[PDB]
Amino acid sequence: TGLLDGKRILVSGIITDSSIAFHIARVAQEQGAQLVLTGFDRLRLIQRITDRLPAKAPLLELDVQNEEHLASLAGRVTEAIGAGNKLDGVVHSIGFMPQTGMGINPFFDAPYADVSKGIHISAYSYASMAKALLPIMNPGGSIVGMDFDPSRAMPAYNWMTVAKSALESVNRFVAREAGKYGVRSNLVAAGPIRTLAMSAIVGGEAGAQIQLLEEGWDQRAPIGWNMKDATPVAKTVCALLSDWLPATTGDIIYADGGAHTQLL
Ligand SMILES: [C][C]S(=O)(=O)N1[N][C]C2=[C][C]=C(OC3=C(/[C]=N/[O])[C]=C(C(F)(F)F)[C]=[C]3)[C]=C2[B]1([O])[O]
Repeated sequence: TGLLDGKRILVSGIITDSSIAFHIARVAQEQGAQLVLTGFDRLRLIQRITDRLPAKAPLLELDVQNEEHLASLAGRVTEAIGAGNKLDGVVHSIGFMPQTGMGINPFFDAPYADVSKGIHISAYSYASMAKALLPIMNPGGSIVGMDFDPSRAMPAYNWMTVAKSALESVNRFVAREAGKYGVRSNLVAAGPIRTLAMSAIVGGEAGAQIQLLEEGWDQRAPIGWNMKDATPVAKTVCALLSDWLPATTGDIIYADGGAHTQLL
């Protein structure tokens, strides 16, 4: 018997096999969840990444900036899940920020056009997705998004930090809307993870300062932190997807090795 036995969950944000969403999807399927996966612009290549998952899963096209995609998403999911069946979970693992708003680039030199695009994708889309999917969610359901603790400023992450701050605020309002359906809405604030996205930033002064953040994180974390292992994060997301945190919503769960509770 698995944690998510007989639950229908939509997982978005799977770009590579190193994406956090892939490990969330992997662990979810290991725990008995029936999945619906979304992607964009490389569905042939994405499906082949998806094929490495334990179980087969339908793949739907979703650009969270496309209003037509969002307006038809709910229906397209139903034609895949089956009529009379609803979703029990939605995982939002989508974030983006142009180079000008991250890395070694001066914080002031990021034009708003780039920042607005990042915030649309990283923060506003969380509400867009909730708006589209809540009608086809069962009571007791769970919406989960991804987060990186933005309560304090930091190097390199720059404007992505701001987009995460907005996301945290958006989540609290999504929770108000989700409550009417009996649905919870939460974020998982993870410690630093070596996704291909972040791995690129490290290589592409800033990269050294990222290493300083990574090193300091593991030391600070009372139980340690492995940036190469996304599994503890994925299990945390699955925990929120289950029925074992049923009184938690509009909230943030920190899967960071306990680093945010330690100063030094
Ligand atoms: C899920 C996709 S996402 O786009 O929306 N996203 N959300 C959560 C999230 C959580 C942790 C992350 O890892 C880091 C690292 C990693 N170092 O190895 C370094 C820094 C810093 F501050 F040093 F630059 C920040 C986050 C990345 C992401 B994220 O921005 O990819």
